[PDB]
Amino acid sequence: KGEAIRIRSILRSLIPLGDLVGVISIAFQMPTIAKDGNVVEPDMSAGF
Amino acid sequence: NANVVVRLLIRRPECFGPALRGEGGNGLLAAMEEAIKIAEDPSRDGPS
Amino acid sequence: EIQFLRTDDEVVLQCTATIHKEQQKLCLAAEGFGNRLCFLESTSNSKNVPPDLSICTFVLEQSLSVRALQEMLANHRTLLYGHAILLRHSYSGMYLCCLSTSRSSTDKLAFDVGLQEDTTGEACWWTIHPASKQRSEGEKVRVGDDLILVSVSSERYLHLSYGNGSLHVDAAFQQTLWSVAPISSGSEAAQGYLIGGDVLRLLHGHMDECLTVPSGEHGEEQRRTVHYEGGAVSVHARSLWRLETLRVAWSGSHIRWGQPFRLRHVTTGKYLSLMEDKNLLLMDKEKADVKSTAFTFRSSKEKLDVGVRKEVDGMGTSEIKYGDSVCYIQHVDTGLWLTYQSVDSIQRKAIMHHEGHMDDGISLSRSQHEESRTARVIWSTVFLFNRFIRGLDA
Amino acid sequence: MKLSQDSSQIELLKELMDLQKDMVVMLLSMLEGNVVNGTIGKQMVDMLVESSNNVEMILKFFDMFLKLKDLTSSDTFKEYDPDGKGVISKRDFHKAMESHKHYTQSETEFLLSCAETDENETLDYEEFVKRFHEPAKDIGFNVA
Amino acid sequence: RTQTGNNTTVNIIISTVDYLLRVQESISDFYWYYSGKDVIDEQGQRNFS
Repeated sequence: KGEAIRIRSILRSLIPLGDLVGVISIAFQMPTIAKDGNVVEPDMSAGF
Repeated sequence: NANVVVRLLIRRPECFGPALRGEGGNGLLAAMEEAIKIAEDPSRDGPS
Repeated sequence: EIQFLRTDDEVVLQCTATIHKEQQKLCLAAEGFGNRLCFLESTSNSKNVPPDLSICTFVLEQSLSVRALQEMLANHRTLLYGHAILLRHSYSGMYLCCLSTSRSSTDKLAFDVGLQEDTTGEACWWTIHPASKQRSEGEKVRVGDDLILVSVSSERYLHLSYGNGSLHVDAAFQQTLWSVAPISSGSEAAQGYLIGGDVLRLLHGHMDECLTVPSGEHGEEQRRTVHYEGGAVSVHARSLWRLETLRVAWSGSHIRWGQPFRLRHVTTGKYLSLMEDKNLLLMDKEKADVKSTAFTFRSSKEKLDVGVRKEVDGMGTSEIKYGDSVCYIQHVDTGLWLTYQSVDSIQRKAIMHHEGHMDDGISLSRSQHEESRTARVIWSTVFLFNRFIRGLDA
Repeated sequence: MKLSQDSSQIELLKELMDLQKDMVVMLLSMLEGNVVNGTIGKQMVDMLVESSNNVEMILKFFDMFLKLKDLTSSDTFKEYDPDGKGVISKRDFHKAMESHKHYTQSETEFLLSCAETDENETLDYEEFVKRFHEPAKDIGFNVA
Repeated sequence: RTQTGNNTTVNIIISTVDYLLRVQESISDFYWYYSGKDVIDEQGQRNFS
């Protein structure tokens, strides 16, 4: 269907594939156990 | 519904944001990298 | 009464700019040979710089309704709003389309607008939309109106890129008003009569000497001079001259007595003009001024003029006839008449004189479309090859 | 051309022809009280020449049934179909089409397609004519 | 057509033909929709009616 084909063309024009690949390439931070014995939590409402 | 929504979204390109301006836009990847930097910086993420 | 845009009528797409707080009038242009990319040519500076409307004129082949055209794509009509149109570039014969390629200039979503040989694809077709709120989809399309065109394939409006220092035509989501100006009507045109933009040869007298520049000797210093030459010179690109009117709108109208125009040498790209010392000299587009370049025809050698008359906004009466009619060349302001120096293949100099001869009458012969297109190709190729050679030498 | 071929669209076809009759009635109320060389007549002639092809096709469509009634009234039709029940074979109908010699192959095949037949490959001319000829009569008179 | 007494006059005659133009545009579009299909469904038939 030409309508759907051109919709996909518009979507690809709006979003390059490289940006999507790079966003997945970005990694987030590991909550880590501390010296005392407590695992420090980065915010769930802040950050990746 | 999807066709109408995407036509309105592309007719008003300003809905996308500063990343997807198309004119002088750093891109989605750069936008999320600068947003991560905002997240580490307290003054730029928080009300301060 | 009111004229309406119809199919097979030759028009130009017109847009206006706002550069440094003034309205600059820019026509859409594209060259068939070489690159297909479209550009804009200034028409506001018509007095200082001649606009080249030859590559700017366009012809509308078909105006189908949207869904009927969709059924086409799955498998003189008056223009109506909400109809995708097929625009064919008059000179090249190719069709305006959305190239889907981007120069990565100021917008990654934008697609360059060029010319496509084949008619297939939604890029060739362009829907017309009423930019004026008085106009509604389904109303008749006026000849004088502002229209916004949307690409059927890319759904991107025909846009003017203010962002770049050099204005560019582009396919973007942003709108721009385009005004359509009728250049000529094919059906209304009558055979054998002079029209605007036609390529013709200024053959003189029974001796059949045509007004021409010297033979190609790789020297513009020789080529700029003009003279009367006869013989085999008749069938060559040198003898071809093209008539361009000062008036942009309805430029394809029938040419009448006493109407100023600009005679252009198609091969050299230079315009016929006059020096202050009363001699004819070819001289460049950029520095070709309106007063010197302009010439007019008169029915008789009789000196008194027709004065000032009303310019019709249409095809007009067909006065000048190819062959039968005898024309006299005269300057627009100085009123000097084109004369031969009577210097004794013939190589008689073309001179300008206060009174002139008794025998200064000239006839006109229509040039074949094939030869005209070939001469334009020759000029557009020699220019590119000259700049190439200059770059290699540098 | 489309509704006539299908047997299930005869009611919509009749509604359409009633609409055709009404529009022609309005077009005649246009001309009521018109002088010679009137602007009204000039404009309607311009309208007709603008819509020339559709007018031609409509006129041919009407003329098919106008000639069909005459062919049915003709005696050669009775000599091909002597019986009173009037269920002529499609084969005999086609040979009658070309025996009439006023009907070209295109008109013959169009009438074949528009004609409705039972499992016996046979059609009834009485049903055919009452379905098509009588509706066309008054609209064709209005156009004339 | 002309309300001579009233300060403002409205052309019901023109508005009627405007509505007729819109309805004929809709009918033509609905025809173009049912152009591809071999047979018209009962829904489309009632809409046509």
